[PDB]
Amino acid sequence: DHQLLRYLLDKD
Amino acid sequence: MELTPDQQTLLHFIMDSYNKQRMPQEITNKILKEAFSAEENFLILTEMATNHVQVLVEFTKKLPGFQTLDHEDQIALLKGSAVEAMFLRSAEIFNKKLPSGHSDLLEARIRNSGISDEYITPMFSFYKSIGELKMTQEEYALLTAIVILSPDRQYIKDREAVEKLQEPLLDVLQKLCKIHQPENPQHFACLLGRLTELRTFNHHHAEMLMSWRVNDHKFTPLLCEIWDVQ
Ligand SMILES: O=C(O)c1ccc(OC[C@H](C2CCCCC2)n2c(-c3ccc(Cl)cc3)nc3cc(F)c(F)cc32)c(F)c1
Repeated sequence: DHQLLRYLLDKD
Repeated sequence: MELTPDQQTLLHFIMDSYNKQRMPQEITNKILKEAFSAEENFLILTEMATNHVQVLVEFTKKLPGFQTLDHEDQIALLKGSAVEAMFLRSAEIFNKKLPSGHSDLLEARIRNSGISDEYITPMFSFYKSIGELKMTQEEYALLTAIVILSPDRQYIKDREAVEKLQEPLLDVLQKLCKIHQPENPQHFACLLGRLTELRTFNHHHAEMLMSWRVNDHKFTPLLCEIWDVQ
């Protein structure tokens, strides 16, 4: 469910 | 006619963001240095593809207005463009001028990398068609940003929001096409047409990885999410 992409988008 | 100060600001900002990538020389030097097995090339591919996605997310986050978009739409844009952006960057790398005989060796090395016969010819046809446009670095950067900010991507809830962000990039690209190629008034239309040709790579991108001539197809969790492989 694009968990890593979501994390990369929402970080910093 | 000429770029306005705001457009010049936009262009240098996109260029600076785009230049945070691996230098083409680094990639081609590695492939030209020595021949590797299909197994070694598969791992080289998954490493390079994982790094490309990571760099692409940082480039995308810097695109003006991207972080103002709906969060689900942000995911839809990144997921919808990641593969196309990698093939556009591969085309740029393939068409970078090298010493005599090197591009032929580079093509021969990729042709024998382990990739299936069915996918070889269409891939090089796309790289060679991109190459005929003789695109500048600024055209590649703007075209990548335009691919990412595609409003007609699947699952996008708010098209207009994406249209508004893509529009100034298209305006800068059109002006640059008129400046870099005043002799060819079709240059801009040709660039946009190549984007439609890029979309046919999504249809079989998972298969290009799964059909690699190796016994085991190990992928990173990030690549599994972006390329739709297990
Ligand atoms: O800038 C980046 O981040 C970046 C990331 C990945 C890349 O693709 C690497 C693979 C090779 C991997 C090792 C074995 C040979 C192919 N590759 C491809 C390619 C073939 C198949 C698939 Cl499925 C995807 C990409 N087309 C190429 C054309 C080039 F000029 C070139 F130098 C390498 C190329 C890349 F070019 C650039």
